[PDB]
Amino acid sequence: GCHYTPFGLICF
Repeated sequence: GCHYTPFGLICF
């Protein structure tokens, strides 16, 4: 469950 963010990909 990761998401592509403008600051950096994050997973939780």
